[PDB]
Amino acid sequence: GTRRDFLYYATAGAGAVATGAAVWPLINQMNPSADVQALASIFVDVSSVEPGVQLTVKFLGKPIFIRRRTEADIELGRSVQLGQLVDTNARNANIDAGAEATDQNRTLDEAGEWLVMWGVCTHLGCSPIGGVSGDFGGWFCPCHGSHYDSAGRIRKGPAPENLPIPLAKFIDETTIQLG
Amino acid sequence: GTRRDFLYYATAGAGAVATGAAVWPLINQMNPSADVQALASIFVDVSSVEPGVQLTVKFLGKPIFIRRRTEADIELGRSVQLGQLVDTNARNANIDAGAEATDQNRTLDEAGEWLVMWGVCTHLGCSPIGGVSGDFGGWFCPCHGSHYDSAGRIRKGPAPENLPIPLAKFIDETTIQLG
Amino acid sequence: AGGGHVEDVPFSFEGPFGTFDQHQLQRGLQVYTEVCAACHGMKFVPIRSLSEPGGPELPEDQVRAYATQFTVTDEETGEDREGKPTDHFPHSALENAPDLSLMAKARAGFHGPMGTGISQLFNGIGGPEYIYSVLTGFPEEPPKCAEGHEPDGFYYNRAFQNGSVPDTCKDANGVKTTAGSWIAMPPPLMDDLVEYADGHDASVHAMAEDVSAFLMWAAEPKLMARKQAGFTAVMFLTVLSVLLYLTNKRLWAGVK
Amino acid sequence: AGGGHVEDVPFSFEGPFGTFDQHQLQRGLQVYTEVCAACHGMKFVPIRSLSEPGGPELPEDQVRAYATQFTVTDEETGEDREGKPTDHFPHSALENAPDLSLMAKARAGFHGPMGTGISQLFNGIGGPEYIYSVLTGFPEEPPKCAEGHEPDGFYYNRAFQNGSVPDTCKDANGVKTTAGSWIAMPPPLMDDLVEYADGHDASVHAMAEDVSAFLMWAAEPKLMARKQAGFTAVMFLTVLSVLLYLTNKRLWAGVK
Amino acid sequence: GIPHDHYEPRTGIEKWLHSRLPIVALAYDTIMIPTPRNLNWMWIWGVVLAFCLVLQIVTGIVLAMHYTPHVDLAFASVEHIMRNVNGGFMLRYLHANGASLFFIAVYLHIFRGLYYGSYKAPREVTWIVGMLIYLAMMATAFMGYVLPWGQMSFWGATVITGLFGAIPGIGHSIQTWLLGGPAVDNATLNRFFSLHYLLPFVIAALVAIHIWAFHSTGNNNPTGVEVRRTSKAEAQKDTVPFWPYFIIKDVFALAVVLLVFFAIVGFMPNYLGHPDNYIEANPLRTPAHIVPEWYFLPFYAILRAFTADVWVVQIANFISFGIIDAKFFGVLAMFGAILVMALVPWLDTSPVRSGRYRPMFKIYFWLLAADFVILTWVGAQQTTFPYDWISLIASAYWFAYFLVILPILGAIEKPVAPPATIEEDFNA
Amino acid sequence: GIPHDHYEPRTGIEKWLHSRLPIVALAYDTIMIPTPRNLNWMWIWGVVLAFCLVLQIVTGIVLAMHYTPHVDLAFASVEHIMRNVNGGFMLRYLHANGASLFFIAVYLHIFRGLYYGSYKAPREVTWIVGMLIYLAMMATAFMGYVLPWGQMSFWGATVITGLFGAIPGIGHSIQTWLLGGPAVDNATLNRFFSLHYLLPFVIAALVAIHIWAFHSTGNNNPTGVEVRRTSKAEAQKDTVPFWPYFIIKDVFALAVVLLVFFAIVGFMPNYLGHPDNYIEANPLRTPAHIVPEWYFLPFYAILRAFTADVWVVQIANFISFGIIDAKFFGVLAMFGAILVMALVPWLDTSPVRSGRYRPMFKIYFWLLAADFVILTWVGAQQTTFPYDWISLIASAYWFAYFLVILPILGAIEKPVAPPATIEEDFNA
Ligand code: HEM
Ligand code: HEM
Ligand code: HEM
Ligand code: HEM
Ligand code: HEM
Ligand SMILES: C/C=C(C)/C=C/C=C/[C@H](OC)[C@@H](C)[C@@H](OC)[C@@H](C)CCc1oc2c(O)c(OC)cc(OC)c2c(=O)c1C
Ligand SMILES: C/C=C(C)/C=C/C=C/[C@H](OC)[C@@H](C)[C@@H](OC)[C@@H](C)CCc1oc2c(O)c(OC)cc(OC)c2c(=O)c1C
Ligand code: FES
Ligand code: FES
Repeated sequence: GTRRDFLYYATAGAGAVATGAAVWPLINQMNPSADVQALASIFVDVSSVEPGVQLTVKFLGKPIFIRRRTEADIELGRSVQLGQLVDTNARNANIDAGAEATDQNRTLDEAGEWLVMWGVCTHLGCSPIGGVSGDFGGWFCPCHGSHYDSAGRIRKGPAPENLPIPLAKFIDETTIQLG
Repeated sequence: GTRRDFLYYATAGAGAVATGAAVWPLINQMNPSADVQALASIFVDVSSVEPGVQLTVKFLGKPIFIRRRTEADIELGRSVQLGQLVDTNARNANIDAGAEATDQNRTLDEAGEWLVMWGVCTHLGCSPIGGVSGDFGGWFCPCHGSHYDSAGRIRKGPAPENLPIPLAKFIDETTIQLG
Repeated sequence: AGGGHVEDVPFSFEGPFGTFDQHQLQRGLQVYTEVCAACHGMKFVPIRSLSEPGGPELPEDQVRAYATQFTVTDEETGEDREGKPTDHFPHSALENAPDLSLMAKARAGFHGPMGTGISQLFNGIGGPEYIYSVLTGFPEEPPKCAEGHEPDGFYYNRAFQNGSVPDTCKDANGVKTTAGSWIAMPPPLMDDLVEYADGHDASVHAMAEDVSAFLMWAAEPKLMARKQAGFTAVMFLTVLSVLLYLTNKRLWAGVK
Repeated sequence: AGGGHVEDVPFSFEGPFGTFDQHQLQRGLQVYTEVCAACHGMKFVPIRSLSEPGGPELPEDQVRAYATQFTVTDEETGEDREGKPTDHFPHSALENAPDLSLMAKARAGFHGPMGTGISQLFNGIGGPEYIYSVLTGFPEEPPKCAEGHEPDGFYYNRAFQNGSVPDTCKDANGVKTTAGSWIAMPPPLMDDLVEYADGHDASVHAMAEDVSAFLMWAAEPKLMARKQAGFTAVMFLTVLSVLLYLTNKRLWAGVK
Repeated sequence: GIPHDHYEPRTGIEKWLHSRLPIVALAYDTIMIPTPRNLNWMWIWGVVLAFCLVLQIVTGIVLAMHYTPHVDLAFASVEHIMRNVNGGFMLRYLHANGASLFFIAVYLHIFRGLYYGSYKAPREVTWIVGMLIYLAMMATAFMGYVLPWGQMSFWGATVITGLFGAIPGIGHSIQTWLLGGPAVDNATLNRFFSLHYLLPFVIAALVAIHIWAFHSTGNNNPTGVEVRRTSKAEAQKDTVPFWPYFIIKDVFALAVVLLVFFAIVGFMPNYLGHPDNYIEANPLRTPAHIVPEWYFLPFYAILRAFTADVWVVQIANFISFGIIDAKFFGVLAMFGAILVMALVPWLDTSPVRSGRYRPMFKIYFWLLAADFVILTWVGAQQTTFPYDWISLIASAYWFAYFLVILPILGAIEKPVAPPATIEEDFNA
Repeated sequence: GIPHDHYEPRTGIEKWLHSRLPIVALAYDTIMIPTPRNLNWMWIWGVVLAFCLVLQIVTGIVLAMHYTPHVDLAFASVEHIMRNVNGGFMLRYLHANGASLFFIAVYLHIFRGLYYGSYKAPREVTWIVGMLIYLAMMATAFMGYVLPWGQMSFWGATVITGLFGAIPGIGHSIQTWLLGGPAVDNATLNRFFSLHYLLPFVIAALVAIHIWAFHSTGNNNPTGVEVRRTSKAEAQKDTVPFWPYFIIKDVFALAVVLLVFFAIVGFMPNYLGHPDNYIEANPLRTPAHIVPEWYFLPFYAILRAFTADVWVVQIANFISFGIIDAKFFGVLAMFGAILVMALVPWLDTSPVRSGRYRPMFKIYFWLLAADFVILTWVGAQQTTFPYDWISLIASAYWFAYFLVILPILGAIEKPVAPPATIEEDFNA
């Protein structure tokens, strides 16, 4: 053969390497800016949160729900058999990744009064309407019809998982610290 | 002839009329919006203005100079024959429009102490340098080399007129009101 | 959900030849200033538009005077001052009171029949009509249903639709049985709460009808301009069409 | 117009293989904080960049601690608070003190010879070197010329060029005779005004040299990134060129 | 490839210009192309689309001159364009309803194609290029709507970037990249502005090739019978020069359309839009009545028909070991509803071009048409019964029509007698 | 018009695609056009320009995704693109020096043309279109520079919109309209953003026609002799197919250029710019050292040579009853310096194409070249003596060259013997 057929490759080759090195940064520039990535954590004051009230707060640009549940609210949460849930995973970042969607496992406390979760429907993103609304006494996502129950578990609609619980924890008697 | 040759004109004509009605608003939208045209007048505090000092203030987005002149400054202004100046009009909005570029005609007081003019070079727009600079003990426009004298008269360069004096007047012992 | 009843009011401006009533707007402006303004802002409405033609059309001296009644914070200085007419009405005073700037456009009062939007095509969106109803919609007595189960702090409204409703007023499926629901806005009006210079009646009916025409204009200032623009475009094109038609007809004539 | 003298310091970052000195920047940051910061701000520099690689590179806990000294006004609340490292250094405290964010870039210290800019091509734009000079350019005594005719509130500076000069130091045509001119910035440095932890000398010479390297970085944080990017681009292309060359040569070979 | 006559330099300026750059020549051959004598009103949508693309672009540049793409000023900026900018209030509304007219036109244009076999060979490229244009149009129309930064703007921005979150595996990445962050925020609004600007020029470029393609294939007529290509003589029997015969027809039609269009823009500029977008964007509340833009409704209906509990969704979810669940199925169902339409040239096996001569086809076609209208209508109702059902059957009939019905009719159906020439049909 | 063979469908995909839309065909005839065998390194600037236009446009869209056109955020926004955006610091610098390379290229490109008579018939259209492209380039390059909103940005914005204020009568209107107000403010910045975006697509469109024009005229060589058009045989003797002979030569050149370009962007990104633009725009101060962008210097020199006290200015002012004074003269002088160059096809009366064979021309040409460099150099000095003189003589020689010298050399000068064929020259 020839070593000329090699050159016409070592060339076209080095070319394609440059073109790539060019294209990459033109793509990567769209990824999060050094400042968007610098976002950290926040602290929320739950002094006024009366039971039966939901507190909506902004964190990382998405809404975060903080409901202090009623007895009625906790009743139903605890009366659902795990296998009647559509999603079985707790989707809770505080507990193990394999935990089970048991109301008891979706609250911050043992009394299961403090439900803290991302008010971000898992279907496509809307913030589901609260106020003990929907078909399961939870939240209703108006975008495509997803219903969540009093523990924030998906129970009907396109949504595939339960509303996630973000790293949260009470750092004193009246303050939770998300993130 | 024909009345068909008329129609092919009454048509192409009505056409050109619409196209115009279209093109106009597309051009007119660039003219000053209702928010810019609402700009009115302002009041300036000349308390601290020591003689030999220039106060630069914004008004209508352009800078407005307020110099309290020294004796030296008024000396030279008065020592020039109108026929020696390039621009002969006072360009003073307070006095008559046909006034003459005599230092006395370009100051607000009779003492010739208060020189109030637009710090907008008449050549192309820059704000000429102050603090007695230039070759006529006035202002120097760094953009294209125009020199103005202690009375703000053009004496050299591309600038064709003297810095204009805007409607101004003392409304008390320490406050001038431009516009 | 949220598809309820709204009182069709025959506003002067509804219609292709409709036009604002320079005096209504004026009255309305008084109601907004003496009642609404207390809680609701109008942050997108420059006070000087009060002078602009096709609206309340007050003379600059008044407008300049009016604007004085606001305590604006100057952007350059940072310190407070008198309000110039080049300033925008302030924000809503009451933090949960919505801005009324665009409010006449951000609400529908006529929702199509079969959900076919044919009711809106013939009656307009009904935004002013809706705001009208919300004002003239506070009845003296709650629906028998809510007796005793009324949320404290809210008030029943015969037109408001997105409010909370007592458990006792939802039927077998959750749907509410009452025509309206509970707002957080205590009924604003009450006969002659405002006294119009010329004595024109201050019945909660009229006042509400006026602040509406005003709020309509606050939101759509170029309404008349737009409509005049409409006409013109239609004439230009009704002619250009007829002509273009003949030119067409009398051209294919030499083929078919 | 203008154009003066600037001390050509041999900075570590000057050069195609130049790199910031992690410690200089660290020291410089201390000088900026303990001296300059008093009047100058750095409003385009996010405090958290102190952590970012290729610069001072302080650990987050420190940076987080540092950011605490500043009293920022939170945009959402409106009320003041401790400074987070996600905050930008404050604005200049002293209203007529320029921002130092971009100073080493907004200044030239090497002006071409015949006005040909060939002096800048071989020495850089000398911004850090100019800031250096302005700091180490406050002599104790004005030039005998201005004796008594010293504008008040100003200080002579051997490097500063855009300041005012006494009538007595202008020659026959107006041109100043003094190497420098009159600044409004009272000489800020004076030997050992700052105590570096490791004892490193705090001679006004060193301090000024350090705050410069820091001020250089404050303005050009991706200096190193840019240069690495440079090399890469040059290798890719020095190779692709040689290859494209041969491909060319060994192709026209079949013609000429 | 029809037989006509080419450019002949007349004046001197023409002979001069011609020997250097034949811009005049080519523009002539383009404006004089022979086109079928029979062409009903359904052939005017191609022009209404061209005009819209131009209307949108100029009113756009103009609006971009006053709009600021930044979350804190964006909404305000548009209200300013409305109240201050000279005639802004009417330019804004023209750009907005321009999108609506743009789609009403592209659908009428599309269905015209489905019925007359305008996608059937040799016009298979015209169709795919047109199909790309369609995709671009929506992508654009979407980003535009995000700009005012209202309630619909913000959440539609949230939901549409969400569709890429549905993609298995890479999905979370594709989404973070589109958003430039962890949520729809300024970084998003800003990049959307830059792209909303850029896309229309890309569309324009395709429209050039779209035109080039049908120009180098000859137009189609309601007959499906091509123009006789064997002699300038009989070719002229089937045709008529584009200019002025059809430009006047088209411009005339374009005037009547615009007549109605301005009637809308002047008298009911807000009819076709959503009142909730006059509400500033709120990151913590999703409007209870959030509904898509009418021209998106049908594909929206299809996406939400497929919920967790749909038999076929269930089966797929099963045989996919979970990967294809309800969410991602609706995404695939929607995009697929479009991809299926892009393949019509290869699913409609009947060799008869115009469906005017396919008595069986005519029926499934009008059902498709009724389905699209129904689909659109459903997108606007809640997800409760019987809408969930109606939506399901409708989505079903859509794929039914392209994937099963058309392939079958191709083999079954007994075609009717199509005129032997355009000529004989025109004279009729 | 050079004799050559054509594309023919080989594969099936090619025969399928060809009978529908010959995109492959046309792309072939374009990439295979026969071009003169002799073509020195001065013919590579056409490509370097194409590349720059693309480089500028992509890095532009990218930058537009992060920049906010609003006076209060505009400058900050660019510093953000520098410190936060992933690789922004290097994209910003690329766009900025991209402008420089773009001009260094267009000037080398232009002078190449002036010397070889590339503007002389039949290439007269290539020239005018290229001339329009040149005007657009500056208009663009200007608006771009305004966007960072620094000191030079603000004042250059003030001064350039000022040139329209110079136009007698209408001038104050033309200016208020450009500014959207009584001063360069936000309204201006905002509309400039929208136009800076739009113009490049217009340039792109012209470059299409620029290419189309020289493609349908055949390239020019350093000889001025055309390619023999009488036989595929002798045509091939003078030519060589563009691809791959010249694409490799051009791409190779383009690599060496880019090598140096990246060296600049990486190591001295700020060399070619003005330090004062890292100072936020100040409406109340004009930087003492305000100087234009280097690529504008020459036309800037010419404008400020003509002051109130220049003999012609006065003669002019006199005869023109005041109307044409010093200010408006400089404006006319500058724009005229460009308009004069656009007319070269009708001022250079010598019928000899390449100036390689015009011994008398060669001297005035290199003076023109030296004048342009001098002109550039002067724009950067103060208006004091002797610069005011140098600038004057220089501006003078510019018009001298196009308005007098070229027309005269046409009649005087004794030409040299140009090779009879490109072949004879190549072989040499
Ligand atoms: C070592 C810390 C400091 C550094 C590096 C520094 C640097 C500078 C620089 C480079 C300039 C501008 C020179 C130019 O325009 O070319 C300047 C101006 C100024 N500085 Fe500082 N400075 C420092 C400390 C201070 C302090 C402590 C004050 C306040 C007491 C101060 C007040 C000013 C003022 C008022 C100006 C304006 C002077 C003028 O332009 O006339 N500086 N400084
Ligand atoms: C493919 C043609 C285009 C379509 C279908 C389109 C559609 C739209 C839509 C649906 C909106 C939102 C309506 C609203 O304002 O509520 C919009 C907004 C906007 N578009 Fe376009 N657009 C097109 C081309 C352009 C172009 C070429 C530009 C840039 C030159 C542009 C600039 C804008 C701007 C600035 C806005 C925001 C202001 C506004 O709300 O109108 N558009 N566009
Ligand atoms: C930018 C929007 C569009 C414009 C401006 C446009 C324009 C045109 C024009 C002028 C024609 C010729 C006249 C006619 O027969 O109607 C045409 C034909 C056609 N277009 Fe479009 N079109 C657009 C979008 C589309 C879309 C979305 C499709 C569907 C994918 C499409 C498919 C076709 C087809 C199949 C034809 C028939 C061509 C023939 O008869 O050979 N076009 N288009
Ligand atoms: C957007 C920048 C431009 C691009 C992309 C462009 C591109 C080209 C290309 C690719 C060629 C052929 C290769 C070559 O000769 O280098 C060319 C030739 C030419 N260009 Fe340009 N050009 C540009 C601007 C200009 C300008 C500003 C002028 C003069 C005002 C001009 C005048 C010419 C002429 C006279 C030719 C020779 C054509 C012939 O031989 O018939 N071009 N240009
Ligand atoms: C004709 C090719 C182009 C040229 C010659 C050009 C030139 C320029 C120049 C000289 C600047 C100032 C750069 C600086 O020194 O900071 C600039 C800035 C900018 N250009 Fe372009 N530009 C071009 C195309 C584009 C395109 C297609 C876009 C997309 C809209 C664009 C967007 C921008 C933006 C957003 C800025 C401001 C931020 C910055 O780059 O500093 N440019 N452009
Ligand atoms: C840079 C990023 C880009 C280019 C992203 C491009 C995506 C492009 C697609 O077009 C190709 C896409 C617009 C197209 O999908 C085929 C549409 C029919 C999407 C349909 C659509 O609209 C909605 C909408 O408008 C809303 O408003 C309030 C709200 C919505 O939920 C509540 C939806 C929605 O749920 C869906 C499915
Ligand atoms: C909406 C569209 C608009 C407004 C288009 C405007 C286009 C304008 C022209 O293009 C035709 C223009 C760029 C071109 O004239 C041929 C240049 C040679 C102008 C040269 C130019 O630059 C300056 C400059 O850059 C400055 O900044 C620091 C400051 C300046 O004063 C000192 C100037 C200046 O005095 C001149 C003459
Ligand atoms: S995003 Fe919640 S139902 Fe779709
Ligand atoms: S604008 Fe002042 S000298 Fe030209």
